[PDB]
Amino acid sequence: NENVSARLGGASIAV
Amino acid sequence: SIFSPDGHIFQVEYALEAVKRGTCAVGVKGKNCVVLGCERRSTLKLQDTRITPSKVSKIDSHVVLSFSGLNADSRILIEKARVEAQSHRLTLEDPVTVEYLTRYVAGVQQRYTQSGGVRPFGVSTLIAGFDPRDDEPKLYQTEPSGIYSSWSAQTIGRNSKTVREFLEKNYDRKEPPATVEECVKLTVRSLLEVVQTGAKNIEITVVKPDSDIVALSSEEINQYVTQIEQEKQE
Amino acid sequence: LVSLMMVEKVPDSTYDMVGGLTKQIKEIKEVIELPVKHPELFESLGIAQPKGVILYGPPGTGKTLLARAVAHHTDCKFIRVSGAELVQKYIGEGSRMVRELFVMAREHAPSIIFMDEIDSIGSTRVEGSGGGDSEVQRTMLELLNQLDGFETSKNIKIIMATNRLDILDPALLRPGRIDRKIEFPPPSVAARAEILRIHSRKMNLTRGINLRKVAEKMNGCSGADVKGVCTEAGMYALRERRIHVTQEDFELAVGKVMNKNQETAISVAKLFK
Amino acid sequence: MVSVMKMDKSPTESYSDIGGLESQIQEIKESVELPLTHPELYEEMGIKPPKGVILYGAPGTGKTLLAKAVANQTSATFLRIVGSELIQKYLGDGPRLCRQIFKVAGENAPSIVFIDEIDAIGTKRYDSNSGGEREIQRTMLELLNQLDGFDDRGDVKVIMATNKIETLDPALIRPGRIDRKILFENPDLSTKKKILGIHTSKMNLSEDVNLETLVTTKDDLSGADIQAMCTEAGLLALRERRMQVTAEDFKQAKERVMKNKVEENLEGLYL
Amino acid sequence: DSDSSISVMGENEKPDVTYADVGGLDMQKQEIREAVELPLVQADLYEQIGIDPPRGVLLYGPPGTGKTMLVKAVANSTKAAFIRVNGSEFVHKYLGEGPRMVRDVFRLARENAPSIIFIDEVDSIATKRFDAQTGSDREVQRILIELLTQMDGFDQSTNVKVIMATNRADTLDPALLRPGRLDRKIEFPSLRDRRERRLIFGTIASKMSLAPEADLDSLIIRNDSLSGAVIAAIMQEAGLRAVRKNRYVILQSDLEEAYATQVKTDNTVDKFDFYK
Amino acid sequence: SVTMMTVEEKPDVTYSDVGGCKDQIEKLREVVELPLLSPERFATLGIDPPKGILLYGPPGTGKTLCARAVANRTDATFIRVIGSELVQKYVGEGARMVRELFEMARTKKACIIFFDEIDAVGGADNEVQRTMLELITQLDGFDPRGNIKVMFATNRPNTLDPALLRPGRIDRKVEFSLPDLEGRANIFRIHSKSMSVERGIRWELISRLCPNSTGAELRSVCTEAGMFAIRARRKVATEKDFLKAVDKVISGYK
Amino acid sequence: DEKPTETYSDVGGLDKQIEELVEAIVLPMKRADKFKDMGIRAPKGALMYGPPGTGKTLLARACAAQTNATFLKLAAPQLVQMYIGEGAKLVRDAFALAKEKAPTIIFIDELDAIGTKRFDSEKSGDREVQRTMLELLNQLDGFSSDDRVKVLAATNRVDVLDPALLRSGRLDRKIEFPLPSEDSRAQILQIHSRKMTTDDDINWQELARSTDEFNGAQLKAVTVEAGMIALRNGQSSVKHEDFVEGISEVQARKSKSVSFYA
Amino acid sequence: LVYNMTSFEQGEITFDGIGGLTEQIRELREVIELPLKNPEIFQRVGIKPPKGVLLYGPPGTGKTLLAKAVAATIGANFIFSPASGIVDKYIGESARIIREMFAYAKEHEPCIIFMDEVDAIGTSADREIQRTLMELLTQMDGFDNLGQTKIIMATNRPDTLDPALLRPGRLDRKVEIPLPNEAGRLEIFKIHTAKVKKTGEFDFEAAVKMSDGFNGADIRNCATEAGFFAIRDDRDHINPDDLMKAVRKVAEVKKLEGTIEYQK
Ligand SMILES: Nc1ncnc2c1ncn2[C@@H]1O[C@H](COP(=O)(O)OP(=O)(O)OP(=O)(O)O)[C@@H](O)[C@H]1O
Ligand SMILES: Nc1ncnc2c1ncn2[C@@H]1O[C@H](COP(=O)(O)OP(=O)(O)OP(=O)(O)O)[C@@H](O)[C@H]1O
Ligand SMILES: Nc1ncnc2c1ncn2[C@@H]1O[C@H](COP(=O)(O)OP(=O)(O)OP(=O)(O)O)[C@@H](O)[C@H]1O
Ligand SMILES: Nc1ncnc2c1ncn2[C@@H]1O[C@H](COP(=O)(O)OP(=O)(O)OP(=O)(O)O)[C@@H](O)[C@H]1O
Ligand SMILES: Nc1ncnc2c1ncn2[C@@H]1O[C@H](COP(=O)(O)OP(=O)(O)O)[C@@H](O)[C@H]1O
Ligand SMILES: Nc1ncnc2c1ncn2[C@@H]1O[C@H](COP(=O)(O)OP(=O)(O)O)[C@@H](O)[C@H]1O
Repeated sequence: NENVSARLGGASIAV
Repeated sequence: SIFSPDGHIFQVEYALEAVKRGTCAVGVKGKNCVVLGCERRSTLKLQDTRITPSKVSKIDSHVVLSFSGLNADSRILIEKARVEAQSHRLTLEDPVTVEYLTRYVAGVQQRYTQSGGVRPFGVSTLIAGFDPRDDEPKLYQTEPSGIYSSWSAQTIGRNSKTVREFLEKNYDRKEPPATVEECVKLTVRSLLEVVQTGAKNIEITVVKPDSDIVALSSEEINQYVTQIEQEKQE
Repeated sequence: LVSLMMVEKVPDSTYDMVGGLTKQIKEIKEVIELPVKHPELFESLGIAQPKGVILYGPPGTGKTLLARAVAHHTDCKFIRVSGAELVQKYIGEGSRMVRELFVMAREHAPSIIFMDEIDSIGSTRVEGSGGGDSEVQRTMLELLNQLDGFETSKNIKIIMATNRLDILDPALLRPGRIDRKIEFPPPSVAARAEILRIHSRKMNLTRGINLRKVAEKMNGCSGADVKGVCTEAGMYALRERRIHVTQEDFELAVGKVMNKNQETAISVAKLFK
Repeated sequence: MVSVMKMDKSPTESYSDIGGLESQIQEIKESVELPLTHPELYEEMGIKPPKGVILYGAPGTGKTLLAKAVANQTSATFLRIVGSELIQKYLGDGPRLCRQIFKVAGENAPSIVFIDEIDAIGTKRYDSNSGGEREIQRTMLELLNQLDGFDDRGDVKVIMATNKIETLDPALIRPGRIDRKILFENPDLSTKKKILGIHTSKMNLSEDVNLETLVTTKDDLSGADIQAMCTEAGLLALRERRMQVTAEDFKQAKERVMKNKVEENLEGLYL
Repeated sequence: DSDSSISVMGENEKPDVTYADVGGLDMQKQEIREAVELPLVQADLYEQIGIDPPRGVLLYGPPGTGKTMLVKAVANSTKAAFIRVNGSEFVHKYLGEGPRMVRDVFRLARENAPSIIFIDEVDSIATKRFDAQTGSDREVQRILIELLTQMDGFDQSTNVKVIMATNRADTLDPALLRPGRLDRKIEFPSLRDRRERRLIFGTIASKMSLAPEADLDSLIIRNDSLSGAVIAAIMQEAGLRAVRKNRYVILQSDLEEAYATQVKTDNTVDKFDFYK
Repeated sequence: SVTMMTVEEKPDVTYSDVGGCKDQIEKLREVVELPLLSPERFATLGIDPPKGILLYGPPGTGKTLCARAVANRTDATFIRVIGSELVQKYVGEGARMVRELFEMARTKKACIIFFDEIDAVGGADNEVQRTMLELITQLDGFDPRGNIKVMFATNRPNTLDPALLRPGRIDRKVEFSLPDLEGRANIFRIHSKSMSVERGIRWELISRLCPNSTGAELRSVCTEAGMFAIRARRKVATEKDFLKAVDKVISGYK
Repeated sequence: DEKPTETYSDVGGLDKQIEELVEAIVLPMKRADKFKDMGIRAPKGALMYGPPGTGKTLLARACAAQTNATFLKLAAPQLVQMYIGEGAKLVRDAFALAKEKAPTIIFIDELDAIGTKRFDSEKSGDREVQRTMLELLNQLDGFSSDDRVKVLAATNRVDVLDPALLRSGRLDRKIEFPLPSEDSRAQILQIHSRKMTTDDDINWQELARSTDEFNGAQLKAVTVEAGMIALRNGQSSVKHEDFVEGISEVQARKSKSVSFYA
Repeated sequence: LVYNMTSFEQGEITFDGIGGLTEQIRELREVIELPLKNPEIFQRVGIKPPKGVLLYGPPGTGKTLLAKAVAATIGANFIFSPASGIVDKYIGESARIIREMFAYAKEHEPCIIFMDEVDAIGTSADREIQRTLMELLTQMDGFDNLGQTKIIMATNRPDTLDPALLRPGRLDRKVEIPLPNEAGRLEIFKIHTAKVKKTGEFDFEAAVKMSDGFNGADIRNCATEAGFFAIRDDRDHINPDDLMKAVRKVAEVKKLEGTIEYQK
């Protein structure tokens, strides 16, 4: 019984 | 070159740090004598030091200079200083004082501050010598802001912090330097803390009245430095 | 995870497949060999069984191919990260694995690790641009030198590696955190001589053979070129249906290197003499 | 979380065997130890002594050696954590955990803590519009607000660390909280002085001393490598089997290791 | 293993090209099969001679020129495994999708013993060395080095040696190409091929049709700008004219305009506008 | 219900435990107390009162002392709204806090907020905005005509959409900054009122040595002089002791 | 809010750009059947942008004047708690009620900033936002059938919302809400002040010229923070300098500390 | 969900709705006759089809309208997909979405695909984005087969990029369409006067007289412009002096933001 997950992520975009 | 909001200048809160990199030198104001002393690169191999531009330089029969910091920006001043020397002897028929050219070159280091596209110097200098027809010693110190002072001893260079305070455990106003052997012992007992090598890494010079200039060998140094290399023992 | 872990299936290499390299084993085995071979001997003085070491040098060397054989003739384990696999597209995955890493070797004192590349963990700078990777270089170095690393440095030596040296964080190195480094240069000519003796073991009662007559000529950097020229030398024999081989058929194979030894075109810009 | 925290295993890092310095070190004992000796003195003139300090970096130049020496001395608890180990996938897990120390600091009046290399937490307040990484920025605010919401300071002590400050750390630190922003870097002589002041313990120098010239010519370096300098002489002893302790082969290590990290040496221009 | 990022390509769903759809190119087509098609079979000879099988290639030259035409007729004649890929999938929007997959990529090959793979193009990946200016680019080079150790780091022989297609071959981050990592590198030119233009200009004419009222191999005589990918593109257009007028097969007056109907734009002020 | 505890046992603050330049307090004291206590002063003109004291002041400044001051003065109930209890991984469950807060708050009396550090949650795959949307739903309803206010603080005013910050939300905003020497002088009197000193000396000239700086270093720097006195064994403080370290706190920083 | 509204107020601001608009709109509402007899795909709406501080909704209140009709009630509504486009669900039943009572006034708000410029910012699945805009189109589709509805929106000026509007069957026409003269901006300040005790013994007309680039958004804010100061002083009568320079100067400039003046 | 693109096809609509410059209209139809109705011809010759094409015409000249009509000729699914619309700061989000585009596309053939404003398609950032331009062009004719699914790029900035046009064997029928003359301008009113009343005379002589630079969209907007205030007359026909009261100002906004139009 679960759907409450949320994990951060990593990006690297042109400035 | 403008004003910050902290009452300072960018380019000149910077420049005087340049002189805090290079060589280190000093003079003093003896009882009846005046002296200088400066620095050299030992280990500079495949070279003959007879002809290298000495950190010392002379301006008249009776006055000398010792720069620090840069070397190029030093050579220019001696020239236009020399002019004022061997011109001031002409129009007025009397030789210079000491303060005159000091007052002069105190002004040129801001004539090369407040204009368009002109850097100040990576230079700080001092002078020394006796006025003509007098006896009292005179030495003056300089830096790019133009403020010319009269320090009884003045050093500009590396490791110079404690050197700036080393004298204050050594010098006494009412106990001035007696003679050359001690006053030069003073001249070296300061500088040697940053030497960290033998006599080859320095150059000195002295003044007495009526243009009694001398320069001393590497060997004369090895006479006296031994006496405290012998007295750095007990 | 134990996929990164060492192997019951060791490779089959050896540090006498490795001609020209003669001195370095004496200079680097002992930190990995001797006081761990004899801690009581070292503890007779017990100066510091140091932390790991490092090796720098170009490609063409087989720093890898050296590190394959050292995992033979060990008395210890030799784990592998398959460099840079440790990182993932997240944050929390970093430090836990490093936490998992040290402990995986705490249980094995006579056992060590391997990096190949630290070009991807080098020269951390941040003003908003950066990455979580910089976060992990700290904690490994933290758990390298902390209340819990010297007990590994009691148990452990390690090694890092790369091919480009001065492009990383100097704040990494407290010399003593890495107590020794070494160059793996390109070879000498005569160092190149015994190389082709290794790999061309295919001549067939032939003659007129002058193995010295090739490092006669080379000005390269790699030793692997001794194989690149050798391996395609036999290709000629492979195509022309005659298994045998000679010097000249083996020599023009450098014609493949006629590109490499001459691919570097040159500029005509005499702006300054 | 608690598991890593209570590292009560001080090494044999011997406080006062270290030969570094005094003024810094009284400054901490004054910050810490003497307050735990007769703090009535602070009550005499009515003083609230500081809430921990922060050293600076200059890596390989004595960040930590005192610290485990203090742990050898600590005479109290001692704590140890990492921010990278503190952080997780989910939201506010570590921030939910970061709170749970101060109650475990509420464990004790003898409540003190080292912290491990913050450079990935509270580094700098970029807007972090680019997703994800606001978690860090969401975490530091969970601490500093927790730090000084309403606290009698409960001996909620702290000592921090890093390798470079201006790279990061814009606003986190504040005076009173951390009044002492303090230093460690090379001494310019005293690495010559007291380092081998320690290392003269074991070794023999089985022919001479030679130390009057095994010395520093104002050579830019970090004395931490001196613990290599002792090493390779023994090795070069055993590169030629000297079971004794020489002074001659000892030459190379500075000539060998200090010679690698070359500098520009452009001082043919400030003469 | 599933590893649903690239499937076994060509079990029953494959292209249909032939070797002989090419014209000449045997100045390169010989050597490649001299290190591809035979090691399927005469592996014992490579054990008789050659400490390892010469394999690992970097095929290059200007693009839209003939490289990818050759890549896959071999795919028609492998009797073994084969994989394709878009040569910049590795630039994923977030991090880590490659390093999680590329380690699972060769995981597909080692189980699929033996096999081969290829790539579209790597012009974006070629990067010798930067100073670390931002993570925006550093996720490139870390993939490149990881590719290398994945190639000959530890696993030596059972793996497959692979290709390198591109659009240029001077930007390539060196330390990739090596006598051991590759042991081979080839290309093909663009300048005039009197030997090859003379046949490739109508090798497709066999595939095409023609009813000669005269001789139509004379545009080949007109050597100015002999290219490699146009030279079939033209009749890929010229044939659309007899049909445009219900003519059943073209005539030689139909195509000479079709040659110039591809106007060569030798006159364009975009060239005149810049320098002067 | 993690922060389900209104106020502490004893706030130890006063509006005169602060230098704080004397001017940023009045309107703040005006908005918080004059509608509260003297709405006849409001109807004396017939006004449209505000609802929030918008604010920005760099930390290490006595706004937060000033924030804890209204607590000890008014004696009413109090809160603390920070991402710890507020922001929670369970999407939507985070907004149980705001609802049980405000839906309670409308019931209660003098339960005005100090929801500081909303720069945490109120900054622009992330779900923070929907919590920020959960806020503004609550505020446009009750916003006028009440004893209640919305007064909090931050560190980064340019780090939030003003779509929330329309004029009906925090109108009479707040701005802080460092003091004059006189402001630096009267604050200095405060932390000087504990110890033994060389009584009767020229403290004010030290407040000449307060360039752009916080008061926080001044309540600090006196103790380092006592620490300097401790090592000096000075049972009573002098002038130069304050100098011997304050010269070092800034130069070590500079 | 839903009602057959009251009279349009004084036209005032922007009016030279406005008389030409009821032209555009009431005819779709008036004898567009005659247009349908003339046989034209006449529009179902247009767009009026410009910075707020304007009186946009007054023109919406002016919409039903020449033909009685009812207003709209929705404001950033589709930002829901659930998977659904619950508003977009309501938009059907709501636009169905715009289909009800063919005399009807339809004005949503912040079409831009409810609809981003190009929705690159958000992930692939936006919560059916293009689907919501698909509803808007599929509801505009049903709206394109008839002359019952008449639609318009307002937000940041242009190039801030979706570019869909280019099709003349979709939207077909745009007007702006420019910066007006200020004599009405003078009157409205009495209207702001109408709920507050004060006087007007001032020459605020030279004042109204002096300021600019302080929108009705700004000027809907000014009126109070100088009512407090004269109360903070204690005064009650309105006044020029305490409000004009007391508000218009304090915006960004303050702390007059100048010496070399005289 | 790209239904939002690919869902404007079902209702059959005439190819007659635009006269234009007919010879170009003769071009793209006859060359796309082949796959559908007379594919025998490619077999009798054995020649590959046209591997997709493009065009050029300056803005607002029925280009998308032209494309949107063809799919209803035969039963494709006309998509709508702006170039700039698929533009995200995320690196792979560019090159990931395109792969899923062809994915659903080949999931449904014989169908059709479309792009318009692709003209946007040593520095640090730019070194990754060319790969996108290097990727998709590969995905045209790199490795895979393409049965019954095609594409048009229909821009208004024909200085797009050399390499996509450098080798025009990949693409072909790199066509142009310029703006009307009276030759064009005149007949366009016939469809635009279709479903509306009018008196009956050779009134369009003013059309050739003026409008030398307008396009089809505004003249259509000019038609309805006249009809609005033509109801003050309220007559059961419409007069050509009616429109004349607004032809001026429509040019004064056609005056606004003067932009040039070269063909390449
Ligand atoms: N003396 C040698 N003995 C054995 N192999 C050698 C020798 N010199 C070169 N090689 C060859 O060099 C190759 C690898 O060397 P190189 O340094 O070029 O790459 P690498 O070390 O694998 O790369 P990296 O260190 O970046 O992972 C191996 O194939 C190996 O056979
Ligand atoms: N005064 C000193 N006496 C003896 N060793 C020193 C001294 N200063 C530095 N060192 C040496 O420096 C090394 C580490 O010093 P430092 O505390 O600066 O870094 P660290 O704490 O190991 O690094 P990190 O905190 O990143 O793990 C030790 O091996 C130590 O021998
Ligand atoms: N000999 C040939 N036989 C058949 N087709 C050819 C031949 N030479 C060139 N072509 C055609 O030219 C077109 C472009 O050439 P090709 O794609 O091979 O260049 P490339 O170097 O592979 O470019 P890229 O690597 O970017 O795909 C191909 O579609 C191919 O069909
Ligand atoms: N103007 C001031 N008046 C009174 N105290 C001050 C003043 N400036 C600084 N201080 C003192 O400095 C110390 C630290 O300041 P403070 O805790 O208010 O920072 P802060 O504003 O709370 O930071 P944050 O916004 O991060 O909470 C406090 O003890 C406070 O009394
Ligand atoms: N005659 C008037 N009566 C009432 N309000 C007016 C009048 N003229 C202008 N306004 C102002 O117009 C503004 C509405 O601008 P608008 O763009 O509708 O705001 P929003 O964009 O928030 O809907 C209000 O601030 C209001 O004070
Ligand atoms: N050649 C033409 N003949 C008749 N009408 C045209 C022609 N070109 C354009 N139009 C009209 O102009 C409008 C063009 O709009 P649209 O197709 O959306 O823009 P684009 O031309 O950029 O694709 C259509 O409403 C159409 O009726």
